[PDB]
Amino acid sequence: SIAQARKLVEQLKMEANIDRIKVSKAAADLMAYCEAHAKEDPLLTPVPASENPFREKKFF
Amino acid sequence: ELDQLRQEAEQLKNQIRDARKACADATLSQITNNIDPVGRIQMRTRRTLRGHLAKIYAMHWGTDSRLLVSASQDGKLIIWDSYTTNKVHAIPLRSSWVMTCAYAPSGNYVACGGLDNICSIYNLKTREGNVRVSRELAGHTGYLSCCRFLDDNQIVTSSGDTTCALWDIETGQQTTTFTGHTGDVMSLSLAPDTRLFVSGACDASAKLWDVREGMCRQTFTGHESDINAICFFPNGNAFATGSDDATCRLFDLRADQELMTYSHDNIICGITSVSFSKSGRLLLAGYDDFNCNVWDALKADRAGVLAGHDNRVSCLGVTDDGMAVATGSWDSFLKIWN
Amino acid sequence: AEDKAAVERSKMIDRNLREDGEKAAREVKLLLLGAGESGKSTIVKQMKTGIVETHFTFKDLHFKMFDVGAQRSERKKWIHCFEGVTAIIFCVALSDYDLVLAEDEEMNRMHESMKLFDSICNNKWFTDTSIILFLNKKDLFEEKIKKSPLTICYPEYAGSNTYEEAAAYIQCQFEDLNKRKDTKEIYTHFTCATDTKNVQFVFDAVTDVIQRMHLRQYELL
Amino acid sequence: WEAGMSLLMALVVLLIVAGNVLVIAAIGSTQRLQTLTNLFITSLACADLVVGLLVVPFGATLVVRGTWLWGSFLCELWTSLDVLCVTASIETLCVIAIDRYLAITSPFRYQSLMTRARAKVIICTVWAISALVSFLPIMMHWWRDEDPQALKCYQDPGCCDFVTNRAYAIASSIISFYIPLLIMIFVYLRVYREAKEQIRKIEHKALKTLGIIMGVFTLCWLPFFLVNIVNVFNRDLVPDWLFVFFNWLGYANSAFNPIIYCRSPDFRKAFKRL
Ligand SMILES: CC(C)NC[C@H](O)c1ccc(O)c(O)c1
Repeated sequence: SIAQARKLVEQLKMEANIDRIKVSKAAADLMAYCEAHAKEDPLLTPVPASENPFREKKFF
Repeated sequence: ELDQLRQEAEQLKNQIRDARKACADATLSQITNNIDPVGRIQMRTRRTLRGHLAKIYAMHWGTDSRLLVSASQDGKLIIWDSYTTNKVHAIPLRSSWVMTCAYAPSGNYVACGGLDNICSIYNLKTREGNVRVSRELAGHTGYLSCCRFLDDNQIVTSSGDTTCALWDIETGQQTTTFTGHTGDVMSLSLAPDTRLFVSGACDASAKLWDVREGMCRQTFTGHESDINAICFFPNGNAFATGSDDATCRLFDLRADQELMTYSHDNIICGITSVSFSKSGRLLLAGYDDFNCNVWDALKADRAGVLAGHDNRVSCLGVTDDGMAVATGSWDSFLKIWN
Repeated sequence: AEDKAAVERSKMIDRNLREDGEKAAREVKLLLLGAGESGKSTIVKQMKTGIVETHFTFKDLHFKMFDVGAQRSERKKWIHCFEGVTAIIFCVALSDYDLVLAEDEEMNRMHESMKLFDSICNNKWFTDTSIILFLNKKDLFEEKIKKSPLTICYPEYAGSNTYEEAAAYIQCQFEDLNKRKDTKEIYTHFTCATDTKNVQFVFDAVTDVIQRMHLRQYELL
Repeated sequence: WEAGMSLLMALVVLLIVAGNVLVIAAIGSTQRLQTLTNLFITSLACADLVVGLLVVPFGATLVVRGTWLWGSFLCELWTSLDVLCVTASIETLCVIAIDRYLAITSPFRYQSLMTRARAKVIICTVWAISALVSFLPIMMHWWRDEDPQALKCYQDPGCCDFVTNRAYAIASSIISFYIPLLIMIFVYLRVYREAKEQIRKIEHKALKTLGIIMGVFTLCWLPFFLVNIVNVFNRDLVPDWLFVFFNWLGYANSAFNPIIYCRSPDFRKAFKRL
């Protein structure tokens, strides 16, 4: 009980001391990234049928 | 006196809540209002892997994006080859029960773990023998929920005793032990950098554990039910988490808050697995309603639906290349959707 | 050539998987989900870390009995793993009607066992599976009831101090907890430290359960 | 007259083929349905499908035209196929009954002995017995007799009737219907006693479920085989139109069998899916 509460308060004190950025900045960063790496995504944009390994592609 | 400790803990919690609230001056939905929709994403069951004589409980791909492990209660761990759908290895497990698996990146090892509380590590590439029990890690006191490979040598595991561990295979010792969860750890997730890893729980909370230092960096709450799955964002700064409340939530590490919540009135069953596309624009969540939903990442607007199973969708996975999406259900059939 | 070798490997692995699946289906599973102090040790002995598994043969039949009593975790998360067992063995101690839990203050161990039984029987995963109910330490319970009454753990009971009456009362109290009265059946059995017939009763119960399953499959019953 | 029976025969053959092909597809598609008994069910469905494919059409055409218009070779072919298919259906029924009895009376021995390989072996044995009792004795002309009327019917291409001798008639009868009937009666009476005992342990459902299965088969086939075994002793006793009517009534068992042996919830779900 005593040790449990001591560890809890120590963890909370260590957690409260962290730099937090406004949600706007994180949202903008995630948006920019998801925008930049959209072309390479196979599922989002239709991948060429030939390049699609599972449908029809040369295996060896 | 416990009273003073409880009071200072409550004061610190209120301080943290006020700080977070002050940080959240806007909403991701508002910032993503101008963004257009992605469009309907049609997916067909290209390949179907059959052979498991019982329900499937877990699976995992490899860096090759070709091989994929699977787990079944029958007691056989299969290593399918997605391209040709021809079994390449079938390992008979000592324990009939298995609740997870793991395919190390290098591809020179495989893991397994279930109610037996014995994380087994089998070797795949050998000289003459097909498969042998390379090691058996038994330090936990409860059932294992998920295991991941930091590298060929180290392996991090989460157990039902509310304690995560970082075993070293060669030495077979708990190099580090993370504790602090108030409930069972039902799933974890490594980050691309592999330096930090997030861990869910059954007490409706997630913790961002630091591997090297071995301390909890941040804690995220907001769920009304247990967390049954979790997965980082491909960028590595945020992570999505399902739950039993039929609600997925995308938390951020830097801001330390919940960016957005995916939830619809129709869906009522809980989530059992989640994952992100390569670019992370589509969050694929395998619900317990015999279906799988591909939610938009930045607009929380559903897009398409995958329904090809009879029973609940147990495990879901995606390849690093992001070409295919494997889904394993209790129907005893894995489906490589594309 | 390599593709042919791979296909041959796949065929061999499939044949091995089918053979092993048949071998497994031949076996009969059982779940020994009991309380902490339900004399489960005596049962596991007279029959022969983590989950214990006892594989024993009788009358040319293989029984795999699983014991998860050493789990001590949230059962709601892994109970569904046992959906399909041929039955569920539930051990209860008739000598723990006047005792309480060392953790709780005024909760009878019998009441905790009753709650666990109600939880495991009315679960959405065991709607069809049957339940065998072993009652242990019958002589100790007889002596205890000879010394103390039964109104301790039940404030209402119409009956005098006697072994048979109390036995039947506990039996009915345990039986009246299942709601699917028309889908499953409870096979009760009183046992002692030296019974020498427990395996036989388990065999009879399993035979009856399998017969009823086949019947309901063929729609006869 | 013929216009009335044409639609009847057409509907009969269509129902037969539809039911049988549906059952076969249902058992072949889903994996849960791929069980032991479902193998015998598939054998029966395939036999009934062959019936509806080859036998029923020719018989309908014959009865509406009144004479055989194909040829003596095709007449013998059709007769042999009819005999094979009828015997295969009835023997699949009897082996299904034997399987049910073995399983319910002693579950462990049946679970241990029975296997997919042995099921295939038994199905092959049944079909081989059918072939041996249908093709060979027919091809060898041993079914024919010396009655001048029989020879007259044989030489004429039109007459494709089933006039036969005593030996082959009685033999085919006892091997295809009567022994299976006795086996089914005994095994089902035992199963009924077992179900009654079981219910006594723990009220007329089993009685009805068994009465359907048995009485359908009986009322479908017994008349034809009775008249058949009677025709041997003295021909003038029973007319011929009645014989053909009983033959068609027996064929109707081919349509009735699937609905009777594929009524469980699993089959219902598999059918609703497709
Ligand atoms: C009308 C003829 C061609 N059908 C014969 C009938 O189907 C039959 C089948 C099996 C027999 O053993 C039999 O005597 C008679």
